[PDB]
Amino acid sequence: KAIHPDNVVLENDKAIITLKPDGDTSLQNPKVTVEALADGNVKISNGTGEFTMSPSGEIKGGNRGGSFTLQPSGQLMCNGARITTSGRIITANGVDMDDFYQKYMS
Amino acid sequence: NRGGSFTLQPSGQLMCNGARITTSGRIITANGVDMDDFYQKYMS
Repeated sequence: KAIHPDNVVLENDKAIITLKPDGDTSLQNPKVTVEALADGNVKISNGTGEFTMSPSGEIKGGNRGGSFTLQPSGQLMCNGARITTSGRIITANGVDMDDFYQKYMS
Repeated sequence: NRGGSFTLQPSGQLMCNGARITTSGRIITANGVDMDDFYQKYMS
């Protein structure tokens, strides 16, 4: 059988575990992949979707029709709607809940 | 997120930088305003 020139590969019929000298490690199979790269990258992935974390501290969910994204600045996001660090719920239509409340009660 | 948090507490209360979504779906914004409460004052 062939041998990889430089890689400690622990392998089964269709399940593979690969560790490379440069930090990167990866679990693979014909429909899933869980790789942890050297540069703080986590990219847990699947055919139906994926979840990843960037070195910049980002957290995202590849809903493929949605996104549970969290930006480095702490601004929660979901399909455009934002929740600022201060808890202001800025809906995708631009309406701020406190602003709309202020016009009421006038 | 180091500048944010997609936190989910054991009691099922979704949270994001203080803003909460209760188990019953009440969107309690960080400023304390409840969407249903603000809606009730409107339409009066």
